[PDB]
Amino acid sequence: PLNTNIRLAYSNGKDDEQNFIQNLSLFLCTFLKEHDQLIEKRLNLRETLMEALHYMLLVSEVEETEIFKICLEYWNHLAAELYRESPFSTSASPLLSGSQHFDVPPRRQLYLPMLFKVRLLMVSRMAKPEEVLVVENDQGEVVREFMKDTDS
Amino acid sequence: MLADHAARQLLDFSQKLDINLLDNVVNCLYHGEGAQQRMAQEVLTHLKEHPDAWTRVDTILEFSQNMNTKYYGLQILENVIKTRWKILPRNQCEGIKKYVVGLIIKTSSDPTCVEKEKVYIGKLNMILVQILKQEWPKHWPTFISDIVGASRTSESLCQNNMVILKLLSEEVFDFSSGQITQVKSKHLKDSMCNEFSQIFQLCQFVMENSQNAPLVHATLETLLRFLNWIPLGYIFETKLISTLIYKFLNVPMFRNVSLKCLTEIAGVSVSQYEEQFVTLFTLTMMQLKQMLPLNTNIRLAYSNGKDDEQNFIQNLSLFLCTFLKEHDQLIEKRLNLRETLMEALHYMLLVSEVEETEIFKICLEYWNHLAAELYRESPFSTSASPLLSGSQHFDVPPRRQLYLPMLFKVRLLMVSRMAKPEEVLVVENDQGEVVREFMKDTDSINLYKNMRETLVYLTHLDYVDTERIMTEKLHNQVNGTEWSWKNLNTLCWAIGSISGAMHEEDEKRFLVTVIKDLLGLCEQKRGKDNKAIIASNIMYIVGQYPRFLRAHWKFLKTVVNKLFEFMHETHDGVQDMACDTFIKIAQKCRRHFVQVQVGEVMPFIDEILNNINTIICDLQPQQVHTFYEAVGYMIGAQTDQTVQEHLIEKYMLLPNQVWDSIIQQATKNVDILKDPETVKQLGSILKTNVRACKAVGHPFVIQLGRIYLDMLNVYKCLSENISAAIQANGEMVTKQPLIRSMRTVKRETLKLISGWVSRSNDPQMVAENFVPPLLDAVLIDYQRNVPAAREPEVLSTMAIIVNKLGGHITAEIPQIFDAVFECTLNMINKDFEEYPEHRTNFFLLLQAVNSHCFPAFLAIPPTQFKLVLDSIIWAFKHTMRNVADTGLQILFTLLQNVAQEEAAAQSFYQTYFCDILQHIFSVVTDTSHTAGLTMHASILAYMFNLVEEGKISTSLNPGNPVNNQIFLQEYVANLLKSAFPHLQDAQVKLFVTGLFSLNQDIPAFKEHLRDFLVQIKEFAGEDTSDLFLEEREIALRQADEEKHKRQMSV
Amino acid sequence: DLLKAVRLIKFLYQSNPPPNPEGTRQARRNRRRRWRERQRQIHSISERILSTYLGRSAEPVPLQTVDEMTKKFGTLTIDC
Amino acid sequence: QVQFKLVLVGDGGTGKTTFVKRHLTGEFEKKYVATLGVEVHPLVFHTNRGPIKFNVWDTAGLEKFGGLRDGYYIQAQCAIIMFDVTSRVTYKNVPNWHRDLVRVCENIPIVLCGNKVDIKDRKVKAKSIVFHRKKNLQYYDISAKSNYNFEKPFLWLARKLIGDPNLEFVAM
Repeated sequence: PLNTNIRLAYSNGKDDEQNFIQNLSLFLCTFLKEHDQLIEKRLNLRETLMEALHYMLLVSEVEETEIFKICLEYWNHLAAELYRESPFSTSASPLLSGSQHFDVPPRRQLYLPMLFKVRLLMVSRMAKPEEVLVVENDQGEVVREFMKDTDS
Repeated sequence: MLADHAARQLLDFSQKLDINLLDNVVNCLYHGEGAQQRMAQEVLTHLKEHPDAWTRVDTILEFSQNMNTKYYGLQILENVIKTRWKILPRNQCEGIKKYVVGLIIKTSSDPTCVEKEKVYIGKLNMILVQILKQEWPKHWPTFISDIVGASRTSESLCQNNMVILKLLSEEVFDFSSGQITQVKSKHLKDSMCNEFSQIFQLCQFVMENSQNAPLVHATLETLLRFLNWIPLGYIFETKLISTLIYKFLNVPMFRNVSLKCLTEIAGVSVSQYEEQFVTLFTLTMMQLKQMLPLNTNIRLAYSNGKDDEQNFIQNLSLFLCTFLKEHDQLIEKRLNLRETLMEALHYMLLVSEVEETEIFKICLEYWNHLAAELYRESPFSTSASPLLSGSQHFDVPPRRQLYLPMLFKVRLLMVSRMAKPEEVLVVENDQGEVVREFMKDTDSINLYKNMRETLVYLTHLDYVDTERIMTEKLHNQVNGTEWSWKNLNTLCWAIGSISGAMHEEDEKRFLVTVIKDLLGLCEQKRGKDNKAIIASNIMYIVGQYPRFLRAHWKFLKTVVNKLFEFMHETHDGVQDMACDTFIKIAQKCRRHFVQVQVGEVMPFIDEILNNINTIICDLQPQQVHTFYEAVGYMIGAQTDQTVQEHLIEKYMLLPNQVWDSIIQQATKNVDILKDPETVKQLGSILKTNVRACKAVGHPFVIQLGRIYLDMLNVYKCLSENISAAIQANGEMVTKQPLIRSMRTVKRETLKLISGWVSRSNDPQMVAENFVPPLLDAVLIDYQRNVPAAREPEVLSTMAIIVNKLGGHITAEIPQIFDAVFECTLNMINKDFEEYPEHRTNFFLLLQAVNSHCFPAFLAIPPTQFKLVLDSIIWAFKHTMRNVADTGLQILFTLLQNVAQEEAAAQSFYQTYFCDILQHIFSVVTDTSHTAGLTMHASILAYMFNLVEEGKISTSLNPGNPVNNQIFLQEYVANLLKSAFPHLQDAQVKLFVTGLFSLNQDIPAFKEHLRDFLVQIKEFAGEDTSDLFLEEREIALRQADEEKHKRQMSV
Repeated sequence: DLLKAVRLIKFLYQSNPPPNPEGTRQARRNRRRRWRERQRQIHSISERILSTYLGRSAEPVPLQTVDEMTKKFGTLTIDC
Repeated sequence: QVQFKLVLVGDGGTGKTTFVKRHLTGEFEKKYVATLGVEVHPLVFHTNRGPIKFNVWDTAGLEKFGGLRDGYYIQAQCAIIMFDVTSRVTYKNVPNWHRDLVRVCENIPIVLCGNKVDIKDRKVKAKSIVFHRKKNLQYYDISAKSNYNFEKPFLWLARKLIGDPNLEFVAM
C-alpha cells in the first residue's frame, strides 16, 4: 500500500522484503527512464504514473545507500530529461513576466506536483560533500587524506 | 413493598422509628421503580420538610447502618443548621456539635471507613462548614489552631482537616454569592485571611515532610482552592513554586493538581513578582522535557492515553496558554530563555494535533492571541507601507522575528485542522417536513470564525508562505499522496476562509492557479463520487471569492451555466450544493446579474427567467424555493420600478398560474381544499412566495396585492375546515397529514404576511389597504376558532405589524383586543403550562402594543386596562423565563410611558401601585424567579425613586396626607412582616432604608435584594451579631450619601 | 496611495520578458550577462523608488553587510 | 444488563425533562411541567458492542422542588450538567451544580450540555463557555428541538464509561 512506511518495512523486513523493495526500485527506474515519453501523453494513466512517483519517494527514505543511489539515478534522469528550454522561464516564474512562465513545457507541468518533493528529498538526505581519512603511512605519520572519486 | 399509610406511620414521632424500615425505604428508592420509588421519594421529601425530624437524627446516626440513610439524616441536619441555628437551644447546639466532631474523628481513625464512606465524610465536612459559618469565628475562634495541632498529631486527621479547610474556602469565596449576606461573607473572608498563616505553615510542613501520597494530594487540592484569593506574598515569597516543581510536578500522582495550581498562578498579572514567573517557567519546562520529551507524539499518547494522561495534556495546554498570554513580553526580552520559549511553542504544536475539540480550542485561543498582537504590530508597516517580493523581511518589527520560526507551522496547523465553516441539519418540524436548517453561532461556527481570523492575520503577516502552503497541499492532493475527501474539503474550506486577506491581483492569480489545478484533478480522477466531491469543493471556493467573479463576467456566466447543468444531476448532494452556491453568488453579485454585461445586450436574468422551467425539471421543492430566493435577490437589485415590476411578474408567473387555477377551482367547489395534493401544492407555492418576499422585499407588494384578498379567503376557507375536523375527532386529527398540511399552509400564509410587513416602508398604505382584510379574514376567524384550532403564530404575527406600524395602527388596536384578548386570556389564565406558544406570542403582542401604541392604552375602558395589568402580573409570575422577562420589560416600559403621561400618572399610581408592589415582592421573594432579578431591581429602584423624587404628587392614601415615602415604608414593613413574621424588625427596617438609599446603584440594589432573600431563608433569632446590622447600616448611609452627592451634582 | 507603487513594481517586474535563450554557450553567456544587467537596473529602479518615500523602511537592505558583521563578531564562548 | 446510573442536573426549566422525553419517546415536548425531585427513566442504545442502558435521573431544577437534592447523586456513574444558552444565569449557576455533583462523585465523566442552541438569539456565546476547560468537563452544544448533537453527550459518556474510544452507536 502506498501509505506504508517503506523505510520502516525495510528496516524491520527480512531479506525477501528488502530484495523485493530493491527490485521494485529497479523496475520503476528502468521502466520510467525508458517509457516516460509514452506514459506522459496518456491522460488516463496520469494518476497511476503519480502513484509510481509516490513509491519512489517512500523508497528513497530507505536506510540503504544502494537504494538511494537507484532512486537518485532515476531522479537525475528526470532532471536531465527536463531540459530547461528557457531557464529564463523559470526566472519568469516570480513576479516577472507571466506568459513566458506559462509557456512551461508540458512535462514540467505534469511533474510539478513532484519537483518540490524531489527537492525536499534531496535536501533531507544529502550526503557528505567531502570525505577525509586518518591515514597512517609506513612511516607512522598520522595525516588527513582527502579521498577522491570514491562512491560517496 | 410498603403502603403509603405504612410509610407515614414513621411520621408518628412519639414512637421509635424502625431503622430497618428506613433502610428498606432507601433501598427501594435506589433500586425500586415507578410507583414504589415515587412514593419513597415523596415520603422522604415530606419527612425532610418536617420541623422536629432532627429530634431523631442523632438516634439515627448511632443506630443507622446504611450510609445512604445517614446521608439523608445529614441532609435533614443541614436544613436545620441552614434554617434555625440561631433559634436552636445553645445546649443542644453544642452537644450536637461535639457529637459530629467526635464522629468525624472516629471515622478518620479507621482508614477503611475513610475509603468506604468518602461521600459520607464529605457530607459531614460540609455540615461542619455550615455550622462554623454560623458560629466561626465568634464562638469557636480557637478551632483553627487546635485542628492544625491535631493535624500535626495524625496524617489522616491532617488530610481531613485540609479537606474541611478546602470546603470552607470554597464556601467562603467561590460559592458565597447567593447563599451568604455580603457583610457576613466579608467578615468570614477577613477572618480566614487573618488566620491563613497557620494554614500556610501547616501545608508547607506537610509538603516538605509528608510521604502519605493521598495526604499530599489532599494538601495540593486544598492549596489549589486557597490559590483563588490568598495574598500574593504567601505564593511567590516561599519555596512553594520550587517545591511543587521538584517534588510533585514529576510525580504522575500529583502532576495534574500541581499543574492546575501553576496555571492559576500563571493567571496572576502583576509585575511585583516578574522574576518569579520566569523561574516558574524555566524550571517547569525543565521538568516537562524530562517527563514529556518533545519528540513524543502527543496525538498518539492522547488517543492511546488514559484519563489521567489526557487530563494532564489538557492542563499542560491550559498552563502554556495562560502563562504565555500573560508573559510573552517578559520572556521575549530574555535572549537566554529564547530556546525555552520555542520549546513551549513546540509543545503547543504537538498538542494542537490531538483529536479533541477542546484542546484545539485552547491552542486556537493562544494562537489567535499571538496573531492579534502580531497583526496589531505588523500592519502599521506592512499595510500602511508598500511591499515587494521578500520586502516583508526587511521592515520586520523586532517582536515578530521572535515567533517567526513558528508562523509557518501555525499556518500548516490551521490549514490542516480547519473545521467546517457551516453546519446544516435535517430537522423534522412539527408539520412532519424534514428541512435543511443552517445552524448559527454554534460552538463549531465560533471555532471556524476564530480559525479564520487567526489565519487571516497570519496571511496579512506573510501571505506568500500561506499561498505556497495551500499550493503545496493542493499538489499533494493532485499527486494522490494525501488523497482523501476530508483533506480536500478542509483545504478548500481554508482557501475560502481567507477571502479579502490578499491584494486583488494576488488573490486573482492564486484563484486562477487553484482552479486550474482543481479542474486538472477532476479530469484526472475516475469515479462519480470523487468528481462530485471536487466539483462541490470548486463551487464552494468560487462562492467564497465573489470579488474575482465580479471582475470577470464571462467566468460568472460559465459558472452559472455549469450550475444549472449540475442542477439536473441526481447524485446525492450535487443539487443542494448547486443551489447553495447559486444563492451565495446571487447575494454577492446581483448587480452583475442585472447590470447589462459587456458582450451581452440583456442581463443574464432574462435567459434565467426564460429557462426556469427547463432548469427545474429535476429539482426538489426545497431546491425550487432556494432557487427562487436567489432570483429574488437578483430582482431586488433592480432600481427601475417598472422594469422591476415586469421582472417580478415574469418571475412569479408559474406560481401565479397554479394559484389562479386553484382559485378558480375553489370558486367552483370548496371541497377540493381537502385535496392533500392541492394542499401540498399550496404549501410549495406559498413557500416560494415567502422566499421571494424575503429576497425582494417591499416591491413584493405588487406580487402580494395580486393574490392578497383571495389568499385571505383561503385562510378562512382553511381555518373553518380545521375546526369541524377537530370537533369530529379532537386533537387526534391534528396528527393526520391532512390537518398538518392545513396548519402548514396557515403558518406559511402568516409567515408571508410578517415577512412582507417587516420590510415595508409605506406604513400609511399598509394600514389602509392590508390590515382591514386581515381584521375580518383571520382575527374574526381567530375568535370564531376553537382554542385548540387557534394558531399562535397569528398573535405574534400581529405584533410584528404593530412593531413596524406603531401609531399608524393605533386606531385599529381596540377592535383587535375585543376580538382576541379575553378568549386568549381565558385560554391561559388557568395555569402556566398549556399553550406555551400562545402565551409567548400573546405577551410579545402586548409588548409591541405597549412600546408603540400606548395611546391605545390611553383610550381603552379602565376595566380593559385592569385586565391588562392582571394579565401582566400573571405574566411575570410565570416560570417560563422568556415569558417572565417579556412581562417585566412590558411593565418597565409601561411605567416609563406613564411617566410620559402626566395627567393619568397619579390616577394610575393610586389605582395600582400597592397591588403592583405586592405582586412584584411576592415574585421576588420566590426563588424561582431569581433569573429575573436583574430586571426586578431595575424597576424597583425606578419605582422607589419615583416615590422619593416627589413625582408621585398625590398621597397614595388620600385619607392621610402623609409623605409617600413614610407610608410606603410602613406599608412594605407590614407586608413583609405578614409574609415573614419570623423576621427581626430591624432587618426589615434596614432593608427598606437601603431600598430607598440604593435606588441609583443598581448592582448594589441587586445585592441588597439578594441579601434580603438570603435572610428570608433563615429563622433569625434575637441574636443579631451575625447580621452585622451596624456595619450594613454604615455602608447604606455611605451609599445614601453617595446617592445624594450624585443628586446635588445633577 | 501605496497600492499604486506596488502595482508599478509588479509591472516593472512584468515589463522585462527576459531574453530568448538561444545560441552557443558564449553567446548564451553574453545573454545571461545582459539579462543580469537588466536585473541590476530593475533592482536599482525599485530601490530608488523605495528611497523616494518608502526608503525610511527598507534603507538598511544594502547596509546589512555591517550589522551581519557585528553579528559575525561577538561569537564569545565565555562559558560552556 | 450493562446499565449505568446517570444523573441529569441543571437549572429548572432548561430542558432536562424535555431532553429525557425526546430521547425516550422521540417526540419534542413544548410545555414545561416543572419537575419534582427526580424521575428515573431507563434509556436504551445499540452500540457496535451491543446494548447499553442509561438510568437517567432527571432531577428537578427548581430549589423549591429540590427534595432530596444531592441525595439523588449517590452512586451516580455519570453526570450530565445542562444549561440554557439563552439565559446567562442558567450558566452562571453551572458551577454550583458542578460543585454539588463533584462533592459526591469525585471522579466521574461529566458532560456540560448547552440545550436548545436552536433558538436564534443565543445569549451564552461559545466564546464565553469556558468553565469546562479548567474542570476537564466535556462540553457539547445540543438542542432538544432541532435534534442537534442529540446523542453526542450519551455517546461520549458511553465511550468514557466502557473505555472504548472507538465504540460507536448503531441504529439497531
